[PDB]
Amino acid sequence: SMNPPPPETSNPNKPKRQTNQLQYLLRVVLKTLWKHQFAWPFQQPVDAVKLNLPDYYKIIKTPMDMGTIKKRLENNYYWNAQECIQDFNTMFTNCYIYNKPGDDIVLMAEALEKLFLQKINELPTEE
Ligand SMILES: Cc1cc(Nc2ccccc2C)n2cnnc2n1
Repeated sequence: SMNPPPPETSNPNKPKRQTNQLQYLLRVVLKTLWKHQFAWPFQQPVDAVKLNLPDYYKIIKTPMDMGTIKKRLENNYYWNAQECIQDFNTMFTNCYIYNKPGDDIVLMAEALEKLFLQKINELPTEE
């Protein structure tokens, strides 16, 4: 029923890159999803105490959220775009696994994921 420590967002010994694909993931992908009217439940780690979800972290072992992704992008945490893309997909998948079809939170994730898929379809060529 307790919250775990958050996912890692800083590690000075992890090698980093600044690339046009990662720039796109922040400037287009993250920004598009973040400003959406369904973003709010996804803008920070799931607070299982606040939301009375005592079994959430019993079930979900790789938590992920856009707050974490935002910090990772803004802090240059990643080596490549696929790392970041995986974080988004983990976020959506966690939601789908924990909840039931047609749940409000699932419909919200589905709408964000539709936008996500469109932007990723348009992922720029590597410079
Ligand atoms: C990503 C996510 C969020 C929530 N609940 C929620 C609702 C409103 C505001 C904040 C939060 C964290 N979830 C509830 N069950 N799975 C969930 N997944």
